[PDB]
Amino acid sequence: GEFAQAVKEYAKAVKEYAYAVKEYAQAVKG
Amino acid sequence: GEFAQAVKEYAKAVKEYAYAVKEYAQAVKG
Amino acid sequence: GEFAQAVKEYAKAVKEYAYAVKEYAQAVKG
Amino acid sequence: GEFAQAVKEYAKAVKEYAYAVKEYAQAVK
Amino acid sequence: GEFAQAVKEYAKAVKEYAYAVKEYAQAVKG
Amino acid sequence: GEFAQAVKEYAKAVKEYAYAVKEYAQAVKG
Repeated sequence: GEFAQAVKEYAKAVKEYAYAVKEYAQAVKG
Repeated sequence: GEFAQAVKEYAKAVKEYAYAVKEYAQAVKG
Repeated sequence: GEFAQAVKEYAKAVKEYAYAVKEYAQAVKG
Repeated sequence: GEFAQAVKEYAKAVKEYAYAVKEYAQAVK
Repeated sequence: GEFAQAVKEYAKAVKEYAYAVKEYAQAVKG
Repeated sequence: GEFAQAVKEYAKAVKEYAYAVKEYAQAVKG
């Protein structure tokens, strides 16, 4: 069940990363 | 100006990838 | 199938962001 | 198993990025 | 098989991306 | 098939991003 768990963990980290890149976009402009 | 737009475009692409990883995690679990 | 096209589309976005990061670095050096 | 190890390294980097971005968004404002 | 080998190549890429993101985080701090 | 090809495109893009980050890091260092 290791691969499905890994892909679930990856989806969560990519989602978090999208929020940080969105915050960086806001920071670079301000 | 131009770099902040590029960060904003990348943030959109990471969010789209996050939804595809989440869909793939569900497909593997199947 | 479906995830493979998502990974191709994400790769194109990472390429584009890389190009923009380099352009922004050249802007700092300029 | 290799992919699980890669995801752990990615999860750790995303947390470090998100903290440096938060601090930066302060350094400016 | 071919899928296990592709997932190992994907693992290597995700790991390489991690290490680049850590470098970018350090640059944003100093 | 298409997943192995997608991973190869992703791995090439990651390496372009890693080079770009080093250029930005060097610019910020003076």
